[PDB]
Amino acid sequence: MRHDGRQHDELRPITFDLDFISHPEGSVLITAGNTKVICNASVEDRVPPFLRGGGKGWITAEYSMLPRATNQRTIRESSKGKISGRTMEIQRLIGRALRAVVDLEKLGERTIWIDCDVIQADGGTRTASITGAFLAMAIAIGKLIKAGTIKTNPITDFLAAISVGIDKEQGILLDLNYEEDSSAEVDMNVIMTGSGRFVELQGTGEEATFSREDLNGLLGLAEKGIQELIDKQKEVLGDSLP
Amino acid sequence: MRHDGRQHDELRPITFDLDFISHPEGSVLITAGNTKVICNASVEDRVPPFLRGGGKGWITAEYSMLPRATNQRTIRESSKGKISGRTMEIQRLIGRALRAVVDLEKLGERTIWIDCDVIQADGGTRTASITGAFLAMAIAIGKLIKAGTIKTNPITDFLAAISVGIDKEQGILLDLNYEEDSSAEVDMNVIMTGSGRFVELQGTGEEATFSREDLNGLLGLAEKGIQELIDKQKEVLGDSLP
Amino acid sequence: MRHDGRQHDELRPITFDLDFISHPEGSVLITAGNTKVICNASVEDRVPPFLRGGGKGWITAEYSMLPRATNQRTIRESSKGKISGRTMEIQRLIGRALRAVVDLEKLGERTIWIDCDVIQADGGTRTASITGAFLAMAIAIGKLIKAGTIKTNPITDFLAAISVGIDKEQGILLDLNYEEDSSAEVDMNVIMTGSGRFVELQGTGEEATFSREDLNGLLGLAEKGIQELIDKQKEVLGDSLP
Amino acid sequence: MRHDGRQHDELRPITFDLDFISHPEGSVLITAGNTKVICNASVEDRVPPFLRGGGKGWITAEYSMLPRATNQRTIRESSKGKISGRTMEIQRLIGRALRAVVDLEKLGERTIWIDCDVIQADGGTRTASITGAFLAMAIAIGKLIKAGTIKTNPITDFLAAISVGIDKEQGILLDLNYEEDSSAEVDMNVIMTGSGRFVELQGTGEEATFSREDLNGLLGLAEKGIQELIDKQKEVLGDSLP
Amino acid sequence: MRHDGRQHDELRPITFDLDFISHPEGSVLITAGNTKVICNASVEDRVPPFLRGGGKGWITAEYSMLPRATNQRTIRESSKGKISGRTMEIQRLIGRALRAVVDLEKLGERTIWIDCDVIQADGGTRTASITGAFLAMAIAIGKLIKAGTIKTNPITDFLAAISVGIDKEQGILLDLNYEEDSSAEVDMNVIMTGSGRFVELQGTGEEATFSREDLNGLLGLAEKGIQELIDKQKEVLGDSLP
Amino acid sequence: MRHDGRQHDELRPITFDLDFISHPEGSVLITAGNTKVICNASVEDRVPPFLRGGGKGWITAEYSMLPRATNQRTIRESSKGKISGRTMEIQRLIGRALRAVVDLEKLGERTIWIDCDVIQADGGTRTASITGAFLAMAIAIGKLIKAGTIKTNPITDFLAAISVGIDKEQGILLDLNYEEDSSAEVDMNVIMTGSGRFVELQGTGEEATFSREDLNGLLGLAEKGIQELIDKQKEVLGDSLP
Repeated sequence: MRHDGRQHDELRPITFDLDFISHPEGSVLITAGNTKVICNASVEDRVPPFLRGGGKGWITAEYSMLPRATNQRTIRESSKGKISGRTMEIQRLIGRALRAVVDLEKLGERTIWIDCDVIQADGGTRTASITGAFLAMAIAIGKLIKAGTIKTNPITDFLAAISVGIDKEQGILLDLNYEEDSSAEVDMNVIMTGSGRFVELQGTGEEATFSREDLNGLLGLAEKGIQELIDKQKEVLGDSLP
Repeated sequence: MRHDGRQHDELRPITFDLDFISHPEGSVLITAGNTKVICNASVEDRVPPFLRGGGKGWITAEYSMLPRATNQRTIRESSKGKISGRTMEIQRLIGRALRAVVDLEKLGERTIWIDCDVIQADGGTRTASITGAFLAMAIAIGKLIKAGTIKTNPITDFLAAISVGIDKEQGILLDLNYEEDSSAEVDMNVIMTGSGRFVELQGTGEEATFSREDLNGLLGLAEKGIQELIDKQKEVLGDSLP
Repeated sequence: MRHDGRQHDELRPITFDLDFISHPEGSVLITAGNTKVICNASVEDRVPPFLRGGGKGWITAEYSMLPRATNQRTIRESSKGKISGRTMEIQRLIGRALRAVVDLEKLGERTIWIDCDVIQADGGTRTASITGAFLAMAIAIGKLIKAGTIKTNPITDFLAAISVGIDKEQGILLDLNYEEDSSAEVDMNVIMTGSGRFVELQGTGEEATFSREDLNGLLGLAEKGIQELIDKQKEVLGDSLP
Repeated sequence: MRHDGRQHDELRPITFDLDFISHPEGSVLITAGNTKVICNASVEDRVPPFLRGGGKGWITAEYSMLPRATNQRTIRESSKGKISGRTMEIQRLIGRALRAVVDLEKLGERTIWIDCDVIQADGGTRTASITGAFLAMAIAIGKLIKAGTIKTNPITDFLAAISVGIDKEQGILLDLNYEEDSSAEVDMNVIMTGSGRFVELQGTGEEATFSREDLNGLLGLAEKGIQELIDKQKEVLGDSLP
Repeated sequence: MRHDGRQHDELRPITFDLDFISHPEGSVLITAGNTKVICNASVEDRVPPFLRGGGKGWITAEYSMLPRATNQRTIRESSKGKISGRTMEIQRLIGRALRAVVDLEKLGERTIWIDCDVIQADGGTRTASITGAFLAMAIAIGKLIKAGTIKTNPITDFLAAISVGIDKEQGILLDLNYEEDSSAEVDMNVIMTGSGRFVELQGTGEEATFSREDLNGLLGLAEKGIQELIDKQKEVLGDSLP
Repeated sequence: MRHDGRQHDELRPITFDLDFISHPEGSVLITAGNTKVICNASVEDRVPPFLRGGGKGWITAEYSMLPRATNQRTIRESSKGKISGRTMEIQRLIGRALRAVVDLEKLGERTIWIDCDVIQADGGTRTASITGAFLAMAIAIGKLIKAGTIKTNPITDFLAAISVGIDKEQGILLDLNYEEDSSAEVDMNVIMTGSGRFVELQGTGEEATFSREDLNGLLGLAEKGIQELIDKQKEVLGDSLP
């Protein structure tokens, strides 16, 4: 059916290499098929202008794609006097997402920096980033508990995301890759929690348009994949967090 | 209930001033409550690099917000050596949307430029722009038919959009304004066709998160509003297009 | 004689729509023939680096021309990594002009932002902008008096401007439009006060060159038109300012 | 009367060092009192987008002021992510001016680059630049004739400029310097041809305003000075151009 | 002695993970202590303007440092409208270096892109990059031979680099890290070949200054370390290149 | 032997015109053969962020090359939205160098701005700049002593630099020019003090590579030239500094 040889509702092989990079408090290298992203979580007692003594913590994220992470070498973002739209659109998405499952108050007035740097791109880097950004943030926060830097665990749920779409001649597809995301008529990112609720939904029909029926199809497929992801997420994380 | 004094499922008053600006082939000034956007459609026999002799036409759009279109004067985008993220995120959305209802082949190898410049902002400028950008594009194409510059009408459907959201203490709301969009927990733009199908769906829960139930609520409300919009769209357009 | 069907010393029809845009303290939509400019005045207690506690106020202005405001769609200035020369040359002119008739000391240490955004261009947008920028600034300051935010009226005179030129086969022309400004041998912007004095004079002979005689001809014509403008300016403003 | 010890209608001492810098086709170091500008003319067979095969040549100019060319060290323009307004306003003025006395057609489809870099500033750098930019351009074109790269001499006249103004307690002054231009009520740049015609007139009353009488005064003084300049211009240029 | 617990002439532990990233023809992840750099080599039949049909190949390189690769999160280079000096200074160094050991003629008219992206920085990233950039380039070229895309092996030698310096109270140090490079009086990068010759020497005494004696000390130490590096380089590369 | 007709170990004729430009505290026009650089030193009681009340002074430098300072007109750096690499690489070098011979503490909490603007380039502009930048800085500081603005002389040594290299068929060459630096196999800048110590060493073998023997050759030649430079430096400076 599909050129990977996977069923329409099958995720790509996932691997989670923990503590990939020494320095960061939380570091995970998520591999989803050929998509590889380095997710690092860094803590730092400090907050932007509007959180002064608010006893509320923050979570921001930066996302980049190495020039030859893609099939064709894309111009380094630094070369251009500005950060591209995608990077912009994506960085906010990752931060917005992670915050939805963390008690910013219980975290303290500290700030968590999430750096998602894609070293190999083959579709679904946006979502793959969120999935691994969580694990990393968890580990960073998990070991923040140990050293007694916070008394309670701020994480109020598991988080994960996955792309899904419709291919003119194959229908619904779970977890697209560059090939698929490139020719699909309806691209669609879905981000949920362990408790099966939605954090964010972003669907766009570039070629054609979808119906209430199509939608419910994609949502159902995505939900299935995300649960599959959160499981793998639970075993791996295991002890790092109570 | 709401400070406009409108019901939970009532649109703001809409007005369509046609031919607002002489010069452009298509020009419409859409007014949605206090939101006012100037939508101009310009034709131009030419295409980007990848449409050379492809017999395929294009549709691109640029969106700007005059500095004091907002309650607080925002720095002119030109002043900054770069175009902001929103503008970026929005310009693509408008173009992507319009293309979903136009047979780029039947249009020819010409290019349609859509300029949506907001002169007064009070919420839902993104959607209001798409709604009026259509009308303008229709008129431009409509009169392109007359002069026999194309033999068949490329427009394959009507297009419109509308914001919808959830207010902590009021629930579902159709067509938010700046105050509402500002305090809503779940923002959500919806773009559909006359045939009741989806072109794009963008929903984000900044404060909290939504459920499959909430979603189906919003979608249902949006759908209702959009149909209401396409009607007004049909009478006004009337003859300009066959 | 002239295609508008107007005499060499006749101004184009002028209209002043006050309070066009809700948000700004001062907002005027000046229409001069087919030239339409949105002039907004915004107050803001603050000053650049060199006015710290100087008890002196400031007045700066930004000018833009919507992409399809012109007969041919010009590339959006934001698209280019820089602001064009004209815009530059013009923004400074408007600010310089307005300041020449305002007691920056009596104004206070606040700052007035003038945004002149041309929505339809057909010649003399530079001057039309100044003419309307004044009215807007007047209204903003006028209502700044009421609320007792300043004790005395800073405006020390009326201000207005108008283009004038020489056409190879028609001679002196008052208030050119795109067609005329385009083929005239001698373009020339003139900015004066109610008291009949000059604030700025900018004359350039692109094709040929002019003589002391020609000059005195243009200046005399311009002066006539400007007085005509300041009258219309007086009735309209009327009460908004003491 | 004046600190320099010069009469109201006396120019500052002028010197023209030809071929100052080896590399450029035309190079002149103009010294006007304490104002020193390096004017270089560079030829280059090529034209911008709109002169392709038009058989029409171009003339553009860039102007800069070395950081400590002024009494106080001004921030390098490169340091700022943008070119200042003055530089902008001035670069265009120089190019516009030179073009007014050159048959762009007879020049060919080549392009002349004029670089006016001020190494010591003490007033009237804008005008001094034009005066010397001409000489340089003349020499470049003059020796372009010799090598038979063009058959006819494109220069259709001599060009020069000079500042003039009014001092509250001294009246009309010819060729101001930094201290005079700084306290004058009416600044005013005048650019003319050998044939005594005007190319550009730029007058501004910052403090006060001027009358038709004042104007005719300044114009008359400027004209006198410019003729004086074109003479010095004729002997020096001498043979370099037929 | 030193905080790593290593002798003054001991290198940090080095590891070479080959084929780290699938996509690039050559991909190596060099780890030097805590410094980790992803070195990717990409081939591409094409050359800049001045190598058209010259039968000469090229080698260019881009270098970046992920925002939180450093102990403190540095602003993304893309965020700034420009690429920093270091990046500039470094990118050229890497390219210049690699070219010194490759017969650009035997390579063909193709172009090799080297992307050195540092994912974890702890000193000597500049040099570590060159050392790994070679290995990657070797592999890319090595497998270019196999597929018979070139008949002869262009690499004319092995290349490697290493930092060295002087610490106020410890003397000569081989292979500094962030801590050491930060407090050393004399920083100094050295790049040599297998044949023990110099390709580039860059030494700078920020605090103090060095003597002919000091220099010969550093050079001798560096040379020792580099040879050590080229060995590890030989075994790892092993067969990938004849 | 060499086109100039100078021996392999002969410097180009050097001239030092003091007080070239009135305004700056220190101003020197260094001429090395055909290379001409304007070196200006400007004092300014103030320091960047990290020197607040530190009683430590600073020294920064900016370097530019006028567009037609070179044989071919290079694009103005301002035209490009960024400062080139060379300029970057060089500006830092000059500042770094000068600081190595000045007791920043004895200087005070003031800041010295060095502007090296090349008006005619023919090789060795980088070094020529440092050589003259010193003289200028000396004079600025020298006359800072007189007016008793500082009690002790901060300059702890003389500074100078010179390029040196190897020509495929001529060997070692002292003080290259554009032609020589262009075809040399080994370029190499050397910066030393009067006390014969090294401040910075930058050597690069673009074509080939050099050996310990070659190196010691160049270093020995450079050292010879630099001493020759510091002498000329001593007489000229003479009294300006104790």
